Amino acid sequence: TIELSIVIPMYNEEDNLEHLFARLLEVLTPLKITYEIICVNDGSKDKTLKQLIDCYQSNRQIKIVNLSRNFGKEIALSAGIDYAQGNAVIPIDADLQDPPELIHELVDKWREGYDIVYATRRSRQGETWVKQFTAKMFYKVIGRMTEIKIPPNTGDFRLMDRKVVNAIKQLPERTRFMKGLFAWVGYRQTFVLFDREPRWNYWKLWNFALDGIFSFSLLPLKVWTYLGSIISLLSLAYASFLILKTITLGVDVPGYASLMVAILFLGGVQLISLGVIGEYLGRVYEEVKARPLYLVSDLWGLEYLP
Amino acid sequence: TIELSIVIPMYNEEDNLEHLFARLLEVLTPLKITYEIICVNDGSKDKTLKQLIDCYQSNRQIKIVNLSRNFGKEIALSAGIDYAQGNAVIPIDADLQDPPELIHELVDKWREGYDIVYATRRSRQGETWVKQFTAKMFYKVIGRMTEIKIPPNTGDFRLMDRKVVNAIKQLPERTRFMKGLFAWVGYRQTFVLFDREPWNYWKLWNFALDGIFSFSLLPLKVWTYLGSIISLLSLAYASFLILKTITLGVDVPGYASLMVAILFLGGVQLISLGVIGEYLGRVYEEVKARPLYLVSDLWGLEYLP
Amino acid sequence: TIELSIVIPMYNEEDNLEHLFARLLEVLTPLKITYEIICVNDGSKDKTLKQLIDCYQSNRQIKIVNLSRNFGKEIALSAGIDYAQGNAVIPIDADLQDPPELIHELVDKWREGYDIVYATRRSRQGETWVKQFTAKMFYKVIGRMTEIKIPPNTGDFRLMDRKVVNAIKQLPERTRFMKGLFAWVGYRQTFVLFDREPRFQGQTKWNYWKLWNFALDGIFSFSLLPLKVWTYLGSIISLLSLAYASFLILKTITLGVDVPGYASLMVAILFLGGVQLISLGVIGEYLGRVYEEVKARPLYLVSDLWGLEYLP
Amino acid sequence: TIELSIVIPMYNEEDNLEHLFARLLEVLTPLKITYEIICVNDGSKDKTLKQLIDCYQSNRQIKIVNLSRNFGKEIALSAGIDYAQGNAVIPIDADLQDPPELIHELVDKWREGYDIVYATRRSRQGETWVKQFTAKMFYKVIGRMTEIKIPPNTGDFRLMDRKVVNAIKQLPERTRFMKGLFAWVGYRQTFVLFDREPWNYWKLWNFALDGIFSFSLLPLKVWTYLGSIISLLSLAYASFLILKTITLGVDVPGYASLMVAILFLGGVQLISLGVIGEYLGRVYEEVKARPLYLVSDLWGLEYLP
Ligand SMILES: O=c1ccn([C@@H]2O[C@H](COP(=O)(O)OP(=O)(O)O[C@H]3O[C@H](CO)[C@@H](O)[C@H](O)[C@H]3O)[C@@H](O)[C@H]2O)c(=O)[nH]1
Ligand SMILES: O=c1ccn([C@@H]2O[C@H](COP(=O)(O)OP(=O)(O)O[C@H]3O[C@H](CO)[C@@H](O)[C@H](O)[C@H]3O)[C@@H](O)[C@H]2O)c(=O)[nH]1
Ligand SMILES: O=c1ccn([C@@H]2O[C@H](COP(=O)(O)OP(=O)(O)O[C@H]3O[C@H](CO)[C@@H](O)[C@H](O)[C@H]3O)[C@@H](O)[C@H]2O)c(=O)[nH]1
Ligand SMILES: O=c1ccn([C@@H]2O[C@H](COP(=O)(O)OP(=O)(O)O)[C@@H](O)[C@H]2O)c(=O)[nH]1
Ligand SMILES: [Mg+2]
Ligand SMILES: [Mg+2]
Ligand SMILES: [Mg+2]
Ligand SMILES: [Mg+2]
Repeated sequence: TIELSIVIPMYNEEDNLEHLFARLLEVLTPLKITYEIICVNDGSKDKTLKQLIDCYQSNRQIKIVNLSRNFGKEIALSAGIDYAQGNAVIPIDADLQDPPELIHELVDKWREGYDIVYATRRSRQGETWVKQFTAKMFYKVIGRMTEIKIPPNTGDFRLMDRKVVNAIKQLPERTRFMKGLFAWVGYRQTFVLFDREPRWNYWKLWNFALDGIFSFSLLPLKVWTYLGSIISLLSLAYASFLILKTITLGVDVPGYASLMVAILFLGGVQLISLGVIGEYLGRVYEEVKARPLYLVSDLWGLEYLP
Repeated sequence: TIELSIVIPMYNEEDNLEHLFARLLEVLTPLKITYEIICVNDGSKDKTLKQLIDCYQSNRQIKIVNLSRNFGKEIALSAGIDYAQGNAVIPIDADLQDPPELIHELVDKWREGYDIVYATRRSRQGETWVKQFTAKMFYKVIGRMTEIKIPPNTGDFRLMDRKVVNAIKQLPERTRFMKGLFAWVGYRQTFVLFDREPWNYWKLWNFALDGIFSFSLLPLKVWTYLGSIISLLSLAYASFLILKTITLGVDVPGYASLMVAILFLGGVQLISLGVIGEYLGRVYEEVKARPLYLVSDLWGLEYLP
Repeated sequence: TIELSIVIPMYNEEDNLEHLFARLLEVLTPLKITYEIICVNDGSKDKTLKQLIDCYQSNRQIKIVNLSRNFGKEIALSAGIDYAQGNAVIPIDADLQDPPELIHELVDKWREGYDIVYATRRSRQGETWVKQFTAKMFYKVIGRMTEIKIPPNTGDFRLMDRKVVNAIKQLPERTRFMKGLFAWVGYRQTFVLFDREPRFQGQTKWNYWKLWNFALDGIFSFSLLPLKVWTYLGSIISLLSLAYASFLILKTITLGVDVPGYASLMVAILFLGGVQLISLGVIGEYLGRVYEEVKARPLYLVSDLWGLEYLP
Repeated sequence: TIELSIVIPMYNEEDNLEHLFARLLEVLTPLKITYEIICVNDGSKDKTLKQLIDCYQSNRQIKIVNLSRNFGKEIALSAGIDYAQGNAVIPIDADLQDPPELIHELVDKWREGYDIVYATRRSRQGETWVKQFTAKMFYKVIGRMTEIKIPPNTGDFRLMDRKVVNAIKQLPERTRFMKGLFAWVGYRQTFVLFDREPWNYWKLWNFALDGIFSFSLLPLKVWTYLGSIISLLSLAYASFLILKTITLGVDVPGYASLMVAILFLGGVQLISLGVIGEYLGRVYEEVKARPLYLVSDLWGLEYLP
């Protein structure tokens, strides 16, 4: 069988093949376990596939997944995990920014009785205040969104057990927020503190933030249609107050004060409509993601359902 | 073959395992029917899983379903029912608030030919009047929402036949209102009255909102109806004001086009919202993917796969 | 094999069972084909199921589909068609509103090469003015929606070939307008004319609220034309608001601000309303796309093949 | 093993079958490969089916797909491609605007290594100002939405590898814009130039909107952003009127709270519409059910089921 599966998404990653493979063989032979290296070429434009082919010729542990197009790092990672058959699957980066020597340590934490072992950086390490505070705010928001409290400073370097991988493959979602989905499974999780070696705008970021906020939970859709419906009721109210202030207290003010009532009433009514729609939209969202109701960790006395 | 399946959602249920299992075994012994007890551990931080393991090692009727995390009582019950293989499935609470001896009566009713046998509280005694009013009103609203009239004062303590369990498992809804869903699967249903031995208010709101919105389109159909009525009234009165400006030349304030624009735009946007809501309700009904019908019996035909 | 299936939805049809079955055996026997009679008990509260059991035990051509609840006539028909294994399936009503003898003519048309044969009533003769005109208008509107232009004065009494039954079973949609669905799956279609007997031409009170519900279901559950006429009649309004809001802006800049202290109000109203109307139109277009995706009808329906095998 | 699948959608294509098949044979026989013609009769209201039947009886290479009714040219092409079992699929027209000789050239490019070989006309020539400029603008707007830059002046004459055909069949979309779908499933594409040899609003507008909307979320994402800026400006400017009315009072005539109410409610409704649009786009992405990735080649691994 295959015990470990190192998944490497690669796009324009030539000139890094030799050093990365040397480090991986250096750190994976002391483990004395049967491993595999699933390298997912994400439509590289340079001579990366040629060197990947040569490496796969030389070594029987490298397996290449060649995507038709450049789908992206997240999608290439998803393909690699889908084609990984090891008991533990470790996504790693091809630029070696996250050290591979920590893979060993990750394996140990996986053998302590854990299922997800995140690799959390010591501290931002670079990324001036402008980024640390934004990361803090986003992490607090998402931690309030979920009920599992994924660790801060988590990236795409991690260890997932076969249970975790099977659970992730059990979610048929196209709008994916990986951190939220990894929290949403909630197995025996942990994190290993690693320090990145001493060696993005707000257009690629803001889009990622919106994808995390909207494609994971209904909380933006629930907080709204709750702020609306606080107003609207406060607009239908005071619209009635204006009705009962013109009916008593004869209207000696400007002759078209009733316009205000209209501006409130329809508006408030419209908001209610929106709220209702939003609620149902959220329900439809939950229905179209088709998430499983539950995930089973272990069974005693029962075989697993098909 | 297992005849009865007692499904218990467990969460921090230590200091209750020995007593609950003792009462359940005492009740189920005189039945003389092959039974199984499925304990669904709902991601408890407490040590109930270890004692569940001990009991499963001691008693061969105990089967444990360990969930990945805490999913809630509803989802834990759904998992336990999905793993249950008995002909009749009885959800029950580990706290033993619901008397397990009532299981006797339940199975007796199941022997009369009733597919669903609810267990309903004889009364709630001199309880808080606010609950006595709110629960009654919510039950009346739900009863108007369905056409089957599910009994009131009913919790998760029920007996479901294998046909009812299979029908429920045929509903792939991820947004579930179990009371309305059990009404929707309209097999032969009855109830047994029991007296219990002598609230978040946020869950009480979220569950009510689920019951209103996660089951039917009736709230969405009474709206886009009232909204359409209000929009039509707005359009009619805007037309009246247009005619009032056109005939009699009303211009006293000297700007009676703001109100016409307000009414016309509000009515048009309200009709647009009503059409969008109608189509969104169709989308919701289609994504819920409920089966069109449900066959309770067949004569001369074999069941379709 | 089973040449013909007779699907009868049933709800409190006690005391109608004997005459219905007598007429059915009267008409179906001379056809000298192998037939089955699928009686769909739609949760009847009367003693219908017991007499159904008696007939099934004494007659081998009766099969019973007992529905758990009362799902309605349309869903009972869907269940019966789902359980019907005949090459041709004929829905029919248990109250003998439609003469079963006409079944014979239907079968004849079925042997002429037609895949759907409708049973069309020649005249209404039970609806003085309002119902016939409203039905004509509704049929014209739904035919404008549909392609094959399903004939009018028609009901659930019909015949479908096994190809048509399988094609209808190929649509996994829950919000169904079967009148339009039978036209969307176009196949060699025809219609035979029949006259309702004078014994059953009474007023048949037309519950107007149920009529309205059926009309809304048919209009809003078969096509997106209500959502496409709007998002066009609403986008025109939005455009004509943004314009003339710009015109008010240029008029106030050019012709002065003689307004009493307003026209910021009117420009704001027009601009916000038009922007929200564009937003509602975009939401409507994408919701129509979501609706079409969610319905998940097959792209095409192959009638016959030559040189190729059918796709599983 | 069929090396080539020609797909001809026909609707009322009588008096042109013999010429079409003569040209197809004169083009395909020199290729010296096993070819297979599939005639998709798109519910013709004509006697073309009889001629197709006689041709199929006489010649073995011709097979027929008869649709229930007239579905459209795109749907007929999809039906023919679904039934096509060749290693390469070449959708061609029965009218023969596209020269079948280019099939040769297309096949040649297919043997160079490319997976999709488009057949693009060099220039419109006859179209002077309106049609060519509007086509250029449409392609320019579409290109930003698409991931791979499709070539200009393209049509439905192309060669698609079995790998590309399988990838396309993996997309279960009911609202299909094939020009963008072929770009989304990017592979080794290319194009071959050729000459075609010497516009109602209810199609050239419906198709354009279908491509704009039914393919990508870009129109919905460009809005709900601009609308959000408009909402933010409305709310900020309403706050400005509030701060202007609490300072120095209200020198404007005393009915200027109407502006505040209008701006605030419009901004709140615009935020609601923006949230609804964002979640509707998420639902659209979920329901289009496009696969996350597409695998072109594998080394050391077997293709997943
Ligand atoms: O997350 C979980 C998972 C499982 N269970 C199981 O559910 C069973 C019964 O639920 P329980 O919470 O013990 O019922 P009560 O506490 O007696 O009453 C509930 O019913 C009230 C009605 O408003 C609610 O306010 C609260 O959920 C709660 O007080 C028990 O065996 C538990 O083991 C939970 O309660 N919570
Ligand atoms: O819930 C159900 C299930 C099945 N059937 C069966 O349907 C058959 C005939 O249906 P029916 O509705 O009685 O047709 P008609 O009598 O010709 O016309 C009715 O069609 C209207 C539907 O809009 C009804 O409201 C009116 O009672 C009546 O005009 C009968 O065998 C019934 O048993 C029902 O009627 N209701
Ligand atoms: O409803 C259908 C079903 C199938 N086909 C088949 O499609 C093939 C080619 O169709 P064709 O009409 O020739 O496409 P074009 O070459 O692009 O020409 C058309 O291009 C536009 C229609 O898309 C129109 O504006 C033009 O008048 C018309 O010549 C033929 O085998 C037809 O039989 C149709 O044309 N219409
Ligand atoms: O479109 C892609 C597909 C994959 N990768 C891979 O993603 C990993 C990290 O590269 P990145 O540019 O994302 O650096 P980071 O943002 O993590 O600092 C590397 O293994 C790359 O090979 C990438 O960078 N772009
Ligand atoms: Mg990097
Ligand atoms: Mg309790
Ligand atoms: Mg009747
Ligand atoms: Mg042509």
